[PDB]
Amino acid sequence: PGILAPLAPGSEDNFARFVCKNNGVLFENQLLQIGLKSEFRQNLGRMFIFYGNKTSTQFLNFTPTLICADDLQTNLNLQTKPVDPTVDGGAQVQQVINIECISDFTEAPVLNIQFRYGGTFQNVSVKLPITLNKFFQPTEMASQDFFQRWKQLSNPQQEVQNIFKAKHPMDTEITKAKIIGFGSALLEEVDPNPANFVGAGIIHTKTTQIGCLLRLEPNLQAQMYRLTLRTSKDTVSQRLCELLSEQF
Amino acid sequence: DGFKDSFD
Amino acid sequence: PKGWVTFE
Repeated sequence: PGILAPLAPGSEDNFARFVCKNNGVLFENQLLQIGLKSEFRQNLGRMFIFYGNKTSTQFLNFTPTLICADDLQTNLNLQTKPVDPTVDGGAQVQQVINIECISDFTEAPVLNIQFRYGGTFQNVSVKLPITLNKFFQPTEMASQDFFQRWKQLSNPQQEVQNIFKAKHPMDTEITKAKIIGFGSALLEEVDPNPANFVGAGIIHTKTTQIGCLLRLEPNLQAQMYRLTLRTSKDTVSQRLCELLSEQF
Repeated sequence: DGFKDSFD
Repeated sequence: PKGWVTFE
């Protein structure tokens, strides 16, 4: 792919809208719209990436490449077939990416798109939202069971916390929906403070599954949250906490 | 059955 | 373009 564009502005804000949801526009400018629709089950996924030519002029040598770090490539298997290199004016084309999670991962793939448009050369780079929580599935459990598991994860490096300013209104119902969207079960009457949220789930990867517990604590007067994750793996607590911290 | 501490 | 998949 030769010289690669630096990540488009808005790439990171956009990437964050795709963590608890599967459907959306990932990138759009005056020439091109990139849309996604995905679904996951256990350690697998299927993503549809749609490329729309918003102009009256054909794109030639239209070349989407997915670019992964050397470690990412060992943790995540992406399979696709490239699009035809010519995209007509007004057309939307697509590709299907078949995804297999081999083990826990923290980096995101980059989608790089290059093409000719008239006499110009176009180069777009954006982060692809394939994230560890996409392999996160809910675990329902009573309070007693929760606290047993919580107390088993008492090593310092198993726990990660973050304190942050709410980006959105601290809307109870929407907060519950994003926790669910993230892949967690929402467990009621575990924290005796009814303002607090508690979650459990399991990450499903080809080689190992990791049990995860979470607690979110809003302070509506201060407009701030504390999120605590405990998992058996420091990298998994880290990643899920960073991800989940950007949702509220 | 408890969390040891609390944010608020 | 109205023939496109949309992402609402």
